[PDB]
Amino acid sequence: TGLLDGKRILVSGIITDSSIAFHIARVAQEQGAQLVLTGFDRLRLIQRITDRLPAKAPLLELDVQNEEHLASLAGRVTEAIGAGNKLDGVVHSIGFMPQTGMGINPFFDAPYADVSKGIHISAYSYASMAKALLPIMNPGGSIVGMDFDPSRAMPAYNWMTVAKSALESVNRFVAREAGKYGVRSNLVAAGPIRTLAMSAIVGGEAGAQIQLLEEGWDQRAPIGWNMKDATPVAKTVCALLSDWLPATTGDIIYADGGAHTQLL
Ligand SMILES: [C][C]S(=O)(=O)N1[N][C]C2=[C][C]=C(OC3=C(/[C]=N/[O])[C]=C(C(F)(F)F)[C]=[C]3)[C]=C2[B]1([O])[O]
Repeated sequence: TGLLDGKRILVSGIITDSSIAFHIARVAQEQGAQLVLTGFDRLRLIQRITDRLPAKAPLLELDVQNEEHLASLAGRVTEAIGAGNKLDGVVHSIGFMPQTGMGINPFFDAPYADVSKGIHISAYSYASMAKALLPIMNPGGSIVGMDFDPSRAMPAYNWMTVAKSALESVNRFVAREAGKYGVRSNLVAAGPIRTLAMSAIVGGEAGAQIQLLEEGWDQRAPIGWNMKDATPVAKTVCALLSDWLPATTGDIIYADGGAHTQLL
């Protein structure tokens, strides 16, 4: 018997096999969840990444900036899940920020056009997705998004930090809307993870300062932190997807090795 036995969950944000969403999807399927996966612009290549998952899963096209995609998403999911069946979970693992708003680039030199695009994708889309999917969610359901603790400023992450701050605020309002359906809405604030996205930033002064953040994180974390292992994060997301945190919503769960509770 698995944690998510007989639950229908939509997982978005799977770009590579190193994406956090892939490990969330992997662990979810290991725990008995029936999945619906979304992607964009490389569905042939994405499906082949998806094929490495334990179980087969339908793949739907979703650009969270496309209003037509969002307006038809709910229906397209139903034609895949089956009529009379609803979703029990939605995982939002989508974030983006142009180079000008991250890395070694001066914080002031990021034009708003780039920042607005990042915030649309990283923060506003969380509400867009909730708006589209809540009608086809069962009571007791769970919406989960991804987060990186933005309560304090930091190097390199720059404007992505701001987009995460907005996301945290958006989540609290999504929770108000989700409550009417009996649905919870939460974020998982993870410690630093070596996704291909972040791995690129490290290589592409800033990269050294990222290493300083990574090193300091593991030391600070009372139980340690492995940036190469996304599994503890994925299990945390699955925990929120289950029925074992049923009184938690509009909230943030920190899967960071306990680093945010330690100063030094
Ligand atoms: C899920 C996709 S996402 O786009 O929306 N996203 N959300 C959560 C999230 C959580 C942790 C992350 O890892 C880091 C690292 C990693 N170092 O190895 C370094 C820094 C810093 F501050 F040093 F630059 C920040 C986050 C990345 C992401 B994220 O921005 O990819």
